Amino acid sequence: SKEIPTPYMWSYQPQMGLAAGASQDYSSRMNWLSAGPHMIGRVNGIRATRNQILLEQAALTSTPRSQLNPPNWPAVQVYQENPAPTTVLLPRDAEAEVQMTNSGAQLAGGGRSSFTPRQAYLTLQSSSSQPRSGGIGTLQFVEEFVPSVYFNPFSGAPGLYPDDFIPNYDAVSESVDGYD
Amino acid sequence: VPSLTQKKFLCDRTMWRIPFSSNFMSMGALTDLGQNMLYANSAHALDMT
Repeated sequence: SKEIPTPYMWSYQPQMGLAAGASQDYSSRMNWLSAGPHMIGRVNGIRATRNQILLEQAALTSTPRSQLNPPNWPAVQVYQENPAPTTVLLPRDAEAEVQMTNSGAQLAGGGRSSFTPRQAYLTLQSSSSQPRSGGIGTLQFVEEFVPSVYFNPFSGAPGLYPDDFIPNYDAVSESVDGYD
Repeated sequence: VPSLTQKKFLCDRTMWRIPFSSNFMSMGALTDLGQNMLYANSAHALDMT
């Protein structure tokens, strides 16, 4: 009961990207009620492994932070997207091409051109101007927010409980912004 | 007489099924998206119609 708890699994928010408040795992339980002593000490020996795998997974994978389910993620702790700088091939450098038309030759069609020998091409940055904050994606929620195994559950002062397990709770208001 | 077509189908004795795998192909008891790290650590309500 208190010692081998069925772990609190989270729920994903697709819109905000935050954690949608966790819930007790109620869809993987064995029905050990029809079992004598040689198996109900084996079933409890199984849950005591997934409550130890989930603690040796929470250290390898999750970011060490204070506020689990934070409302506003920082910039550096969110996966960014930095592709290669987009190498743009400029076709015809017009520093000597506008002289060709002013000589009288109208151009058409379209090295790269025969009248000019040179061909410059520029590169430019392909990332965003500012990195992204406020909300993690789906694969970040695959990575972080492993099911939190909560031992000796709800055993303390008010406010000392995990208040974000309530799937209605604002993390920076100490309150449900309810119907108003 | 001029005439417009009207075609339906008829199926009985069986029911539609939509498998949970990615390419909708049955490659085992468990599926591809089933034993994903997603849906086995996290919870997801669905809102069908």
